[PDB]
Amino acid sequence: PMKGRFPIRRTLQYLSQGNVVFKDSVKVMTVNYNTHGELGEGARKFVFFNIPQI
Amino acid sequence: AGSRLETVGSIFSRTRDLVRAGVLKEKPLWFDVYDAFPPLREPVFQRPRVRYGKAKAPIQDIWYHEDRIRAKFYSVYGSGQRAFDLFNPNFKSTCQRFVEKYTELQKLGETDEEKLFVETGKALLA
Amino acid sequence: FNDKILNEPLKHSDFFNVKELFSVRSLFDARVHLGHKAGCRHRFMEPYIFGSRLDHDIIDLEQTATHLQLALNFTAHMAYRKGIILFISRNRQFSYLIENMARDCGEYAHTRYFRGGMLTNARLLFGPTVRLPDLIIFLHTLNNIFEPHVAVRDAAKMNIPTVGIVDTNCNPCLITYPVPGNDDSPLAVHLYCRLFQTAITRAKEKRQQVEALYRLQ
Amino acid sequence: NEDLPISMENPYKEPLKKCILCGKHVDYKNVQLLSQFVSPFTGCIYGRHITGLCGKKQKEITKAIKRAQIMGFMPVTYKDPAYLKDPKVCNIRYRE
Amino acid sequence: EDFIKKQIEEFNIGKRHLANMMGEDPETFTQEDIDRAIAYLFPSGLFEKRARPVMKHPEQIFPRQRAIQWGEDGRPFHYLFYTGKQSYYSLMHDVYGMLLNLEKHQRWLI
Amino acid sequence: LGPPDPGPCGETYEDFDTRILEVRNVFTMTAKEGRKKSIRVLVAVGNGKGAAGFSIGKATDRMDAFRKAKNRAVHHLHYIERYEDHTIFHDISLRFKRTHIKMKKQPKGYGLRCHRAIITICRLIGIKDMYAKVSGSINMLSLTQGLFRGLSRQETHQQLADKKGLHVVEIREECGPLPIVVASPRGPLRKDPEPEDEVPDVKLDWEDVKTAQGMKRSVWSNLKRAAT
Amino acid sequence: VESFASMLRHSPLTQMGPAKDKLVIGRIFHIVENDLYIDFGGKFHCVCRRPEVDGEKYQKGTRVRLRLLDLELTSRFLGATTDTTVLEANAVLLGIQ
Ligand SMILES: [Zn+2]
Ligand SMILES: [Zn+2]
Repeated sequence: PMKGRFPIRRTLQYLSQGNVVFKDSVKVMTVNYNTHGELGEGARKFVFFNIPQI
Repeated sequence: AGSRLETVGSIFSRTRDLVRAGVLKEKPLWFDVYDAFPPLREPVFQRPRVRYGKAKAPIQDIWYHEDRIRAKFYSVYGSGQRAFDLFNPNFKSTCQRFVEKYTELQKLGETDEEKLFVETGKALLA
Repeated sequence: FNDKILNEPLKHSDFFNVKELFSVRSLFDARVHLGHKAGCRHRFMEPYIFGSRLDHDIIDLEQTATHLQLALNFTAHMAYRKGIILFISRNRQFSYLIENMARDCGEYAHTRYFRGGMLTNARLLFGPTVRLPDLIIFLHTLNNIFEPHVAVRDAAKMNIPTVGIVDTNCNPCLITYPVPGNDDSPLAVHLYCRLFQTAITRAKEKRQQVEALYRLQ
Repeated sequence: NEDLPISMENPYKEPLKKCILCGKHVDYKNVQLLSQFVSPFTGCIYGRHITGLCGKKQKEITKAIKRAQIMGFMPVTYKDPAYLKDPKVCNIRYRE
Repeated sequence: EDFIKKQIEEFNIGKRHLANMMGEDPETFTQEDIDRAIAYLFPSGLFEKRARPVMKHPEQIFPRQRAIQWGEDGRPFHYLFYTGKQSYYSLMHDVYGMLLNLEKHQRWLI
Repeated sequence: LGPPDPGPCGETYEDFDTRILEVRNVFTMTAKEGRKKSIRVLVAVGNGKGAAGFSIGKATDRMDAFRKAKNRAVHHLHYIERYEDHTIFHDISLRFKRTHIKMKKQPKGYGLRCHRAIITICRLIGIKDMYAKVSGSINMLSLTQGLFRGLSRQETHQQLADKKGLHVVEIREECGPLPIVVASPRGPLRKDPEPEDEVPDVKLDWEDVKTAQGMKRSVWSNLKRAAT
Repeated sequence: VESFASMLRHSPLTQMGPAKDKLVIGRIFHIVENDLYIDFGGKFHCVCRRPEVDGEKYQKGTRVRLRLLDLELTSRFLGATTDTTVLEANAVLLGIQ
């Protein structure tokens, strides 16, 4: 099987299951967060799972 | 004549499915008895593993309030000062009599350990 | 033609007054809760064992009494249906007592050297149409050598409701109705034997009474 | 209810035993103690199985013995005859 | 077990025949008459104590097959059947009990 | 071949059907007899409806070994909890010693895409069609043992519902959105829903992704197979 | 009706406390040609041969004294997942009463 942790993160189908489609305006998408800081669970989960979809 | 699958699981479900499919034409007489009063744990086969890593057992050492008293008694004085019987229930030997006199004095005294121990010793000598 | 035998006994809990045959105080008087050391203790025997007294395991008498009630009710219901019981023992500590008890009881026993598979190949070794043992009661699950007896293996291969007093070495998971508790003291063995004898006798008496009641028709 | 086990510090147990020199401070000048662990036939240092010392204590004892042998505070190939009055410390197998 | 009874009946019929037909009219003729008959009207021309014509009680010559210890419904009558050789184990248990009792109080065959 | 023989008192085992699987001629030298022409066989007997089971019977003969294996199988009848005789409960991803088993739940009329030995085993058990990727080495004995172990270790629907409590919700594509419960608890009912934690940790296989995305390509991908 | 722990809190094996160097009485239930199946109520039992004093007197149903030297007597060895248990005590003897 896949040699990763969360294989569902990269399966095409899971990526196509998205919905958000940025309009023809935004040019750059910068993101930054602290991983050791557990307070930022939302940003961590986002950068981990939704970045492939975006 | 039947099956002899032992390293599979429980014999209850085995007999159940054998009677359902039609293998065991004659229903075993003990089926109803086992169904009326089942055990607390189904006899399922379990390979005898070993505690390798940090796995420990849930059993611990039992202790009572009289354990420390008896330890102090054995430390102060010598061994038992009476031919213990242990044949009749709740036998009253020298150590047991001392523990009883202590529990009568401590607890139910609220003072100190040395004074009450000396009092119990004097009572025993009496 | 008597279908009431499959409904009358299996209806009320402790039909033959199972809980009254023994007593919690009578069982504690034998110090059955005692056990071997933690090292000798088995892994699967941990849930049934309570604590330890300076590396001396103690077994909660409540679970043992419940298992004993269950096993006694099972044996009584089996005797009500006329069945064979097989006693096993090899420690050679109370073989004479177990033999005398088997003589007193209306069943058979075998507490001697068990040859290589006498129940598995009973077709050729024993007679072709032999009433195989419908129940097993272990008096000393641990034989002379630190090795689990083959009786449990033959039972699992023959599907027989196994009974016995499991110690802190065997695998209760392999036995159907295990009974944790001591298996070395003399008073405990005597009490267990007397309880089994009384249970068998009372079950036979109740069976005879129910047969007479049926015949009253 | 009032008879459940308690989380005590394991009573009925005696503290661990000690060697013949635990709560002490060895010194390279104590020729008597240094030679006590030496045979008067070949100057061999008794081992741990018979002597019964700990790792650190035995290491320090043998280091002091070696220092005394090198510097010149103890005979190497034999035991100091001027300090023979020593009780039976080690279990001298020879001579019974 | 039925074979044993059949052979016993056959031997009885043969004895009755050898008694009535032959001159030896008394049915109580011992084995000496049979031996004389074998020596005379049966010159085996051999010397084997086994192959020679030996027609006597079948139980004395046959390895009797133990009958069914139990009739119908199973349930062996003996309380020591699963121990193999019930007689030997019963004798051993009796000897052990006798020894225990006598302790509490305080050539062979082939 | 013919069915197994009955028992002494009865037990009409003629209903079951025998099916020899493999044959092997073993040559083992001895002290004087030389290379012993020993034969080892693994036969599987069983008509269906869950009643089945494998066995082994090695000997220096043919019919004797066959009947010995048949008797052993008769004395070793395995049962497999099934749900609607057509497909297995759920998929299994086992690793028996050195034989991998990657099964996939498929509907009726799909076809038997598995080892011929596995095809015969399913025909004897009752399963009609079910996909299975015979990964790893191809060891008949070990593969069959692993398949039997997997079939014996399966979580049914009724037992799972009784343990957890929640009902079996499903949205079949063949039928309409109307959900039909397959199993219900035997007493209680967990009023609270399952912890719907998205992006779970389900270690799926790369073959699943290759089949879903159609990326798999070879000279023997999904070609037409024989009939029957 | 007393609970299970209530009886264990006031039992002989628990009331005596430890098990090392004690004065306890015993009794015999079976006599051997030389050994003596001494008993004192508990888990296992003990054995001993005919001593000097009261040699021929220690018959079936007599009374003896024990010292309690590990009721179980068990030790773990190197090449053995299980500990080599003895299931006996064999404590030191003294006399009658
Ligand atoms: Zn044990
Ligand atoms: Zn040291």
